[PDB]
Amino acid sequence: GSSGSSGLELFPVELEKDEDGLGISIIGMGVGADAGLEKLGIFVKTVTEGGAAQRDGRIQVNDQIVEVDGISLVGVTQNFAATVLRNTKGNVRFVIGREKPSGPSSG
Repeated sequence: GSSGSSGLELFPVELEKDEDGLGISIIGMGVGADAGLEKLGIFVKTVTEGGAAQRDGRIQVNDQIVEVDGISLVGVTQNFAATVLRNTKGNVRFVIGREKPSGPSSG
């Protein structure tokens, strides 16, 4: 049983580009950095007040775009992610990763 524990809520989120594309910000972070085995994590720095991602409500700030329109934004430098978000078109499928629960909770 080698090391490994990946339990994140990966769900596809459709977004329709607007006069100003999506209208969301991303941040370049280093997830699980193991010297050189680090996996850059593209997170949502913020969401434009009244943007495509905002209006939607689905995508939130601090979110993690694991994938986009199928493109993987894992272990990739912001640049890459930036490029993707720049490649995106009208409709874009953002697969955010939310922390799943673990145990029975009341209300």
